[PDB]
Amino acid sequence: GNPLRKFKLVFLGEQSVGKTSLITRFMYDSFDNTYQATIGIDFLSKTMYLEDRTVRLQLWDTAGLERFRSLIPSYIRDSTVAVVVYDITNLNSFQQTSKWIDDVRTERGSDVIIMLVGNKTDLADKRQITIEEGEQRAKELSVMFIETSAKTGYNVKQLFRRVASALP
Amino acid sequence: RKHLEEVLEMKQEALLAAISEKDANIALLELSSSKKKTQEEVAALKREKDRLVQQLKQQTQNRMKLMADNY
Ligand SMILES: Nc1nc2c(ncn2[C@@H]2O[C@H](COP(=O)(O)OP(=O)(O)OP(=O)(O)O)[C@@H](O)[C@H]2O)c(=O)[nH]1
Ligand SMILES: [Mg+2]
Repeated sequence: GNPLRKFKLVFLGEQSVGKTSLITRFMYDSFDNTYQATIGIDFLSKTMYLEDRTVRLQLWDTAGLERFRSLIPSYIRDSTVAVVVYDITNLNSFQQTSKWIDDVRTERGSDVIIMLVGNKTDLADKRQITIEEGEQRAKELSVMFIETSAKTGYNVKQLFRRVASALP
Repeated sequence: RKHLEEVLEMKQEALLAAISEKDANIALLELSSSKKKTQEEVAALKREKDRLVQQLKQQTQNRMKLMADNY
């Protein structure tokens, strides 16, 4: 009965941080233990219902493997939302989110919503970045922030709900 | 090479919009899919969406093959 709008979300981050696993958990309420790297870019979608609005979330799931890197600016430009993912056990993946976010702004400027995601919170014994450092980095780059575990499902639904509530 | 890149970019842009609009149309019909006729249209649009997504993947492989040449 409500108006329906589409919004495209691009998932960005170093290889193996869990971009696809977050999507698989949201789309299929499942988790795959065996790593299957994304070859190029994949498309998935889901409808979300909100008070007085319906949104069709369209997801560009991009590869972290370096050979596909030059294909990614096209999908950033195509998207109004960027989900930049790192791995809380992997300091380099966190540092690189500054580069990912800078590339988003190269393609979109301020005309974009950015969610920084620290994934794999279930690997608590191997954590290399505190939740505080992630929260402060996001505030410094003026982006949203959340920590998740695609493996346990922790905060995965909240990630997409918070993004959907931020849309126009 | 810069010229080939402009050509491939424009073709991909057409394809991304077609995928997104095909998917948007699926989402619209799914809202009120309370009929045998509606799910049949939904099934057909889903076939068309998969076909477009498959074209994009193949265009992507072609794009990387043509970038790996000498200019
Ligand atoms: N413990 C734990 N492992 C995870 C989690 N998320 C992903 N993994 C594992 O990490 C590996 C990489 O996951 P992917 O979802 O394929 O990562 P990706 O970012 O999509 O990787 P690329 O597409 O190659 O860029 C897989 O083995 C997953 O099972 C998580 O939340 N917790
Ligand atoms: Mg992936």
